[PDB]
Amino acid sequence: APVRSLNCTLRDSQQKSLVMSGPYELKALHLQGQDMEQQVVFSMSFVQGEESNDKIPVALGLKEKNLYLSCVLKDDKPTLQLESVDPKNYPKKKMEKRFVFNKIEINNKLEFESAQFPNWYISTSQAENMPVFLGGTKGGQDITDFTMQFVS
Ligand SMILES: CCOc1cccc(C(=O)Nc2nnn(C)n2)c1
Repeated sequence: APVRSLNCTLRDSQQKSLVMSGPYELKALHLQGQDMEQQVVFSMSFVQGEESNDKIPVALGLKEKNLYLSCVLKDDKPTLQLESVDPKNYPKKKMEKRFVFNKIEINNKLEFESAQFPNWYISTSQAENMPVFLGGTKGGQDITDFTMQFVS
């Protein structure tokens, strides 16, 4: 059948919101009130992959855009990018591995591990207005925990 998708927003555990802030750029900042329309709406697709009760493979597309979060090596490091795709072919159930995150539910928060790069996570910085990135530990000063808000 089709792939199933939900519209949502994400906020880091410090309650920073995610925004598009440059051609292919995702940054995190403290947002409230009028400025909250600026936040990125995701289409979270439930994709093929290894699954358990608390670990669910997803893709993260930007709502009604042919753009996906993806994990690739750049200058020899696992990095997070926004990657364009052929809009005729996406989303699909069998997303390529660079697009797949393991959505992990621990203590009422979510972590998004790269399926391609084990123990690399979607991360934010403590500082305002810095890139969303792929970080190689769910420990330390960088933030790896999120909450999801369901959108109409
Ligand atoms: C040397 C700059 O490298 C880049 C290039 C492009 C964007 C970014 C960024 O700020 N955030 C980002 N990029 N993709 N995702 C997803 N999140 C960083």
